Amino acid sequence: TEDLVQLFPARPRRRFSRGLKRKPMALVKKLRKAKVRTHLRNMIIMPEMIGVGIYNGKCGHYLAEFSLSY
Amino acid sequence: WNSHPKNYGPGSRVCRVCGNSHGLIRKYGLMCCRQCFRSNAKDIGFIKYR
Amino acid sequence: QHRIRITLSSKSVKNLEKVCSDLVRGAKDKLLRVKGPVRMPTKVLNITTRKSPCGEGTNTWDRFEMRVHKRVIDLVSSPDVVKQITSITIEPGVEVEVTIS
Amino acid sequence: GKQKIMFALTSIKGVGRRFSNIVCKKADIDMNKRAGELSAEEMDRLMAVVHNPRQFKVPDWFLNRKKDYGRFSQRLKKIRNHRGLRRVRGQHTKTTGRRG
Amino acid sequence: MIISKKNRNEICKYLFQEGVLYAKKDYNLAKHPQIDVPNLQVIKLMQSFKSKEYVRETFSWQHYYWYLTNDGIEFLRNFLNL
Amino acid sequence: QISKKKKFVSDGVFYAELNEMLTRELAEDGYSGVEVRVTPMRTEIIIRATRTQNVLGGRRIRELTSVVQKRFNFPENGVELYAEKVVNRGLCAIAQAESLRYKLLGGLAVRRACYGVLRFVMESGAKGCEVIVSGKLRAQRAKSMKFKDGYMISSGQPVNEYIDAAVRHVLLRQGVLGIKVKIMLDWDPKGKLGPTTPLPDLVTIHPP
RNA sequence: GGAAGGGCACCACCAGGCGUGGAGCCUGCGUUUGACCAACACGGGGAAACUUACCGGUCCAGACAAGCAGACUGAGAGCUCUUUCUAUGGGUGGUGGUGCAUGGGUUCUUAGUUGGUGGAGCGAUUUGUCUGGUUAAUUCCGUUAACGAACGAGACCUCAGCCUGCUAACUAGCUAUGCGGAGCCCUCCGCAGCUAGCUUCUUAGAGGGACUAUCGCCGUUUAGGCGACGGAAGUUUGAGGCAAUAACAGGUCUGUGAUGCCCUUAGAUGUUCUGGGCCGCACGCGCGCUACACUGAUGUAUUCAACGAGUAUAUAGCCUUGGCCGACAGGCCCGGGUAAUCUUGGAAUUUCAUCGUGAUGGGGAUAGAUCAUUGCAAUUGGUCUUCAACGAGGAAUGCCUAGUAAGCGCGAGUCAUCACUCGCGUUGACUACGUCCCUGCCCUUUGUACACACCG
Ligand SMILES: [K+]
Ligand SMILES: [K+]
Ligand SMILES: [K+]
Ligand SMILES: [K+]
Ligand SMILES: [K+]
Ligand SMILES: [K+]
Ligand SMILES: [K+]
Ligand SMILES: [K+]
Ligand SMILES: [K+]
Ligand SMILES: [K+]
Ligand SMILES: [Mg+2]
Ligand SMILES: [Mg+2]
Ligand SMILES: [Mg+2]
Ligand SMILES: [Mg+2]
Ligand SMILES: [Mg+2]
Ligand SMILES: [Mg+2]
Ligand SMILES: [Mg+2]
Ligand SMILES: [Mg+2]
Ligand SMILES: [Mg+2]
Ligand SMILES: [Mg+2]
Ligand SMILES: [Mg+2]
Ligand SMILES: [Mg+2]
Ligand SMILES: [Mg+2]
Ligand SMILES: [Mg+2]
Ligand SMILES: [Mg+2]
Ligand SMILES: [Mg+2]
Ligand SMILES: [Mg+2]
Ligand SMILES: [Mg+2]
Ligand SMILES: [Mg+2]
Ligand SMILES: [Mg+2]
Ligand SMILES: [Mg+2]
Ligand SMILES: [Mg+2]
Ligand SMILES: [Mg+2]
Ligand SMILES: [Mg+2]
Ligand SMILES: [Mg+2]
Ligand SMILES: [Mg+2]
Ligand SMILES: [Mg+2]
Ligand SMILES: [Mg+2]
Ligand SMILES: [Zn+2]
Repeated sequence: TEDLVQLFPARPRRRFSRGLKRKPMALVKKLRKAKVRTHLRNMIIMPEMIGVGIYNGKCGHYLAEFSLSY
Repeated sequence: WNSHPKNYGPGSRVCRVCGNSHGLIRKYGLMCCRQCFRSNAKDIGFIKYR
Repeated sequence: QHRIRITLSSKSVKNLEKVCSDLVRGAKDKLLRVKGPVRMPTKVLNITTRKSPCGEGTNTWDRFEMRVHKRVIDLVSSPDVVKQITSITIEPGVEVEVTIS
Repeated sequence: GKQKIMFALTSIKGVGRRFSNIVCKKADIDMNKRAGELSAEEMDRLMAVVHNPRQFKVPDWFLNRKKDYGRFSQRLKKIRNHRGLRRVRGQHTKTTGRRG
Repeated sequence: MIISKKNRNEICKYLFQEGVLYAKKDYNLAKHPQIDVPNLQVIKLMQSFKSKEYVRETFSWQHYYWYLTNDGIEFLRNFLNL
Repeated sequence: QISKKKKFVSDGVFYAELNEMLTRELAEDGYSGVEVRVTPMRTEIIIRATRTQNVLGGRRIRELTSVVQKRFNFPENGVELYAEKVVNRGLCAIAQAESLRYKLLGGLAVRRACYGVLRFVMESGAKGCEVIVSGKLRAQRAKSMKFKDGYMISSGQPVNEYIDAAVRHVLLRQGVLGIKVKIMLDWDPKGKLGPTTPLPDLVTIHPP
């Protein structure tokens, strides 16, 4: 997963170079095994899962786009 | 329990005297809120001159 | 031999001045050259804070201000006689530091 | 027409002061004359410089439309993006927005 | 609050050999300022002895301080069966 | 190592912490300040009390000496802490402050307690005294009541060395009562009574 | 009091300087709340996580004192598994209410307030505390049924302003010489001389200096005032700190292990984390930032400050010097400073030119593409493109009299990242030096059917 982040925008490049937490691989393992109810939205979209639902706090981009609370 | 990273921010620093999370003065490492610090200014050695 | 530097740190001018004169004259007792006293530039700590515990009322700020005074003495002598001279009594508010110079 | 070529090409979209500067000096064109003096023997050179930035040694960052979603060069509503739908910058719009 | 035998032993030894107690109101600090015990355990144990008259308290600037008496030392001897 | 500014701030806040800790433990004895000095290899911290025979109890003083050694991570055999008697109980502002607090807590009427304290401060030899009690005494409405006499300056630089003031918040049965005591000190050239300098308005004349 | 006199004030005016209200911007008030001259960049309140008081699961932080590897979830959090907590009695936490139960303002920056004895009145009360002349002043001289006194003012303290006087400076400087650098000398840059000499230049201490003294006039021959020489200073020199009595149902229970009462005290109103929200917007108002351009933008090239702050050495959390790489944003190496040593060698303005009066190169709102830093997790900063309103702003409205206003930056607080407030310095003026006309404040006389006191 080097060419993709290489032509990804600056923010995905920096964030993926900065490392990942445990919940990211927990999420990807759950997604590939199931092949969506978590509240986390700070995963920059890679072409892995191209093919929704996040807690809004009341009920090449992050998942911090569809989390609209009002 | 306290899983959120408290390495910085008002969630880690409190007034040494009282314990508020607001009004924290930090200059010269005072580590106290303005009310408590103004209460003990004479005690610390902080005296008005002008 | 083995020049010795003593630093005198305080907040009160009178105590520092009297103890500095006392120490310099004591060094002069042993017939010893003393370069000084050197009056280190005073350093000021300024802090401003709002009196009102709650922001209600016109904003009035008090300005606490502390002064730190310092003197430095260099004595071209063996350290033992420096310790002998400084071994005499002291007054409150003055801190004595000794270093090899 | 009458404005200097330094800022005569500011009018055409996609080109401002910076690209006008990058084109009026990379074709070895005179700079202290107006556009009305400019004739056809240098208009073709100007368009060649403008239309072919990378081949003319334009610094790669200078191009405005950079690395499209995939080539350095000089939809949001449909994909349901907060940027296309929306202020996107996240502004304290409690007071502003009084234009209608 | 549940307390292990070894931890209570260590707290008692610290209270006996060095009969002065101080503590900081920070259970996130998993080590008591001198002994490796977590702060919460020793604080709750002391608050348990608080109503037992064996120690007297003084709280100054978010800091617990605890002061000993004859009942405290005799309780320590009774628990340790010295 | 530690810079001078941080160290000075640390000792200032440490002295404030020591004052707060000692004033909330010697309520039965009348803690009346502390003097701290740093001699070569020794850090002396002498506590003051109106009643000293009860501070000694001298084992408890040794426990309170270990208190600063181990709580503040001070080195052993480098810190000393003893107790001392007040030169003048009445002339000390905090002494009469907690004396009035104790008197009102015991069951005496507040008015009589302040009259007694007011007589005691003139027994000491104060130039003037002032006692202000604010809060609810008997009624739901709170009131401010004062007893003052003698010389009572109110402004200028001389206010911060020619007077001694103390303020306390005594927790009563029905609430918290605020007490303030202010004592004027006369000119003692030696300096044992009050200030060592005369007042700007006080001028002495040598007869011809 | 839309009554008569006296006095004072750029939070009042006259004479002006800048402005606000008009444009865009951001920030507060009218998805936690407090606050209505004296709320509205205020709660030091510039909230990505907590702060948090508003809206899923979780432990008991119920102390003291009758009875014993599977699935769901965001999260093997909890439930399957392990293992030797209760029924009360009650305690802790509560940013839950009560600031009208309480404790710990730009009333009033004005000069005012009160005992003791004495005099007058049956008494509330009154004189002292005042006809008059002065003062910033209830400051003083005097008058005097008052005399003698307490506060406030003054006095006091801090800083700046002057010292070719003193004290003494290798963590600060000045000069000469010697050496090296260039055009012997002379112009000239750098380096030493453990004393070349000195403290004139910077630092910091003791001191001095100004007290209205002399000159004239005025006033009473007082108190003092005006104009003069001199002097650094003739306004107590300027600017501040402190600042009396009496109150507000002024603010704060959401600063306080300050606290009384009511309420939760276990499907907890605390506690721990997850996410959101306070950042809403058709709309009204409030404090400031950026402009309307040619007195300018833009591009070259001269260059003059103060205040303060700056490390845990883990490779290294702070200030960062220098070298290298990178258009810039940013990265690696050499390292210094726990500090007068190192950062610290510290802009408008000013010669020169392209603009050329055009909403134009004034202006950059707003957008897209893009790189990287901070942060655990996106805030900001680089490049180009986009180029909105805006051509001195109605009623109203705020600040200010000298290095002041106005203009330009710097530091600190805020801070893992992001600048309004507190100080610092730079350039540097117009008018006024009068008054109570308006807005107030103070005193005396007077009127009153008010006393919650004319919002009567
Ligand atoms: K606070
Ligand atoms: K709007
Ligand atoms: K305007
Ligand atoms: K404000
Ligand atoms: K109050
Ligand atoms: K009388
Ligand atoms: K030479
Ligand atoms: K309070
Ligand atoms: K409460
Ligand atoms: K623009
Ligand atoms: Mg263009
Ligand atoms: Mg006085
Ligand atoms: Mg005064
Ligand atoms: Mg004004
Ligand atoms: Mg004014
Ligand atoms: Mg006018
Ligand atoms: Mg304007
Ligand atoms: Mg407006
Ligand atoms: Mg408007
Ligand atoms: Mg708000
Ligand atoms: Mg923010
Ligand atoms: Mg949270
Ligand atoms: Mg918060
Ligand atoms: Mg006012
Ligand atoms: Mg007043
Ligand atoms: Mg009488
Ligand atoms: Mg000099
Ligand atoms: Mg003088
Ligand atoms: Mg009220
Ligand atoms: Mg609290
Ligand atoms: Mg809570
Ligand atoms: Mg917003
Ligand atoms: Mg403001
Ligand atoms: Mg220019
Ligand atoms: Mg300069
Ligand atoms: Mg323009
Ligand atoms: Mg523009
Ligand atoms: Mg702010
Ligand atoms: Zn505090």
